[PDB]
Amino acid sequence: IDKMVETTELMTGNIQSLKNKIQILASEVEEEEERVKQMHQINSSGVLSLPELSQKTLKAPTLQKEILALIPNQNALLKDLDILHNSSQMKSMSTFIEEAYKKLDAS
Amino acid sequence: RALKNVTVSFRETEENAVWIRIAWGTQYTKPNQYKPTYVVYYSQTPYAFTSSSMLRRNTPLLGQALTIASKHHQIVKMDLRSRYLDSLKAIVFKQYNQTFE
Amino acid sequence: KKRQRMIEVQDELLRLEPQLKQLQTKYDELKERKSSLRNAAYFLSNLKQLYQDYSDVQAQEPNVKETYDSSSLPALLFKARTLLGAESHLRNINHQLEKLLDQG
Amino acid sequence: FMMLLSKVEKLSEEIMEIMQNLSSIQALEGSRELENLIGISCASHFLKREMQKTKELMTKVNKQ
Amino acid sequence: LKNQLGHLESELSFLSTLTGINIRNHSKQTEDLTSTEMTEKSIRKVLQRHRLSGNCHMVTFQLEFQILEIQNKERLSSAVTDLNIIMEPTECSELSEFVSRAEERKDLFMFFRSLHFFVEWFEYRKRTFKHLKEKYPDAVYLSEGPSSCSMGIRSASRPGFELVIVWRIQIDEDGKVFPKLDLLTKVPQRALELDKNRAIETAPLSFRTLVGLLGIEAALESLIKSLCAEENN
Amino acid sequence: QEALEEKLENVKAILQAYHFTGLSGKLTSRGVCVCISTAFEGNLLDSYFVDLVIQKPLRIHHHSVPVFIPLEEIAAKYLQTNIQHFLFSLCEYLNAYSGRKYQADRLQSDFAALLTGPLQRNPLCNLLSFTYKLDPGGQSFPFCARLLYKDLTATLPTDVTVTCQGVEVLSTSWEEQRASHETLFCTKPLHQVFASFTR
Repeated sequence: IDKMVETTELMTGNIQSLKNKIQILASEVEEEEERVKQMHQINSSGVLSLPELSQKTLKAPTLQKEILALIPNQNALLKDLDILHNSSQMKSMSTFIEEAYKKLDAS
Repeated sequence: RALKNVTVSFRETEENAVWIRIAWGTQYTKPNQYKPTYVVYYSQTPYAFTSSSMLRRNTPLLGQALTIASKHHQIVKMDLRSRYLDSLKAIVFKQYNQTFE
Repeated sequence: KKRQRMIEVQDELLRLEPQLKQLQTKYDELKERKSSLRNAAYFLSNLKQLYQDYSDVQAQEPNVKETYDSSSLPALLFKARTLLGAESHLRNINHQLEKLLDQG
Repeated sequence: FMMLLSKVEKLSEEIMEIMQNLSSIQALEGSRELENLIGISCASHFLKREMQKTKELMTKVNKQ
Repeated sequence: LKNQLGHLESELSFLSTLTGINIRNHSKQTEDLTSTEMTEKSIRKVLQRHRLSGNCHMVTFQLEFQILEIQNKERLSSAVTDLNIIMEPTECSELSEFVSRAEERKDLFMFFRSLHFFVEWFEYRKRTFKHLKEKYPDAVYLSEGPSSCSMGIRSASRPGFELVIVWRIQIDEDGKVFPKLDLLTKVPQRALELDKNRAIETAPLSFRTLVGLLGIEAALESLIKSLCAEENN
Repeated sequence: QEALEEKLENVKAILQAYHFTGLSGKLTSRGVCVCISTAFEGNLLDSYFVDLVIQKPLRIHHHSVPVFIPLEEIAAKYLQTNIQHFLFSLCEYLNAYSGRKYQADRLQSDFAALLTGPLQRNPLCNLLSFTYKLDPGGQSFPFCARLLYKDLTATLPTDVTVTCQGVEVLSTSWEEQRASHETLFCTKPLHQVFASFTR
């Protein structure tokens, strides 16, 4: 029973002081999210229901880091990519691609 | 730890059900051999089938001892009793009530 | 009376376990919420002050030839995905034009 | 867009020569672990007859 | 027989809305593989070849599989031996790697429940990109329409600042279907020395924290609306 | 009459194929009863029927699913906001439930002569324990492997702890063997790695 004095009285000391700092840090962050969303005018528009995602996807690496080690050099090939973007018939081809999916969205 | 004379015996049956006998001794005597107490536990369910002992003072002690060892935090004595154990596992687990396809 | 004392502190042991367990996870969530909200308020303020610095440098420069960066280079390959994979894009167009002839 | 189908058909040889004279994007083709994550498919050798198949199917949906 | 067909077509209309799969045509073929050797407790081999030509809510599918059933007096087992997927070119191209994985694993029940979950994230995409295009027609442009691989935002009078958003779908071996929201920025080198807070290096990691806190659609509408409304010039 | 009986058998071929796609069921006056058939690696088994009412609110009457997994907290969360998401989740729970029972039946049929000692099995199969012996170089090595699972909706293991009961004062062969068992238990299923043990 004197062992169970030593296991109960720390649990009573970890429930009162945890109550006093859960009402400061939550009432601060309810105030600080009102200072952001009244500047951006972003509210929770419930147009449909939305489930969230799991925590295994948030710890995954992104896609630009697995291809930067795969491409073995610097941006000297960006000048070869820039001259294909500055061609007149290549940007008229991408206008022709974007208009063609517009016709499938209309039909 | 709680009492100094408690006889504990186990038996493992089909579909992994543990069958527990508890013989209650108080402080002096070899324990209650003529009047035992049985606990039926199916090793995954939160439902248990315990028989009525003639010592009612050890019934909060038997309930919370099953709660800690099976990783739970609350024991609720639900009020349902009968003399057929095969019918009480049919009305609660609801796997015997409907047999159609 | 000591066995009645032992059975009630053990009853108070299970009375004190789960509500400091769930307020440990709510303290772990609220610390994760405040560290995400302060890092997003630092991110959204630095992207709007980049947007006003972009507006002050493009109001007087209408015809300057653009030089692109290697951080924007995977975004340039996804812009040029239509330029290289156009032969797989037109067969996606010609498959749904076959489906409009089947449906009428 | 009827003669703009003819604009990309007559200038389809200018599309094929600009995909062969460079060495940066053409060296990316052949790596099977890069196209699984991105989706690069630069296999383009018979796009001139694919200009005829996208001319006839855009004719058939415009006559109806 | 018009009334006994009339409640079975209500069962076909209920399971097309419950399971989401409408089967257009089905064929039944029975082949026998009974061995010609005499032994005790003889085993009937039942080979059933089936053709499943049906569709999902937007995509179609074709199945070709045979099941060798083992009928014996002591145990009851049945093995699915052969799988074959007849695929067409569709508006998505990232699900073709799952076709080669399901042919090796030979579990067609994994093929049926994950491709309905593939359309379940894709019918979310058709309701989201209808909302993002019709609200902002002058800033949000989509290159392949709403059945694309990625989307981007482009300003009308500012031709050098763009932001593209890539939304891929990956399927692991745990039976789950999970999206992956990643951000790529398109900023030229003139604004590299104009930014000293270095937020563009830590830009995809701050974008995924808006997904797990605010939501998927609430993070996409926050990057469109707060980028706008600079009406001084 | 021959046109209606041809259209009757065309319904009967599709309703036969609805058992082959995983979820089949007929309408009843007492709600709707859906049978769920599961399989693992091209081997299927018997189906379990779940009765679900049509009337508001959605209540449960009876199910042939065992109560070893808690169905109460799933039906308070997933059944309320959706209908087909609740049935397709429990099709993935019972395929994970029959996927663990398929590995327990194979371990007691063919590969029970390789293991020594008794086995201790829980019906949820969230924690497994078995002690086996192998001969890599002519010496019997008692390997005790404990398989703890971290994801309840999956079949493949996550926590693999493999210990040795016998001697361990040797060369670098058993450390290379214990590194080989921990990689072939996470990325390979349990019926295919036992057939590789005979290889």
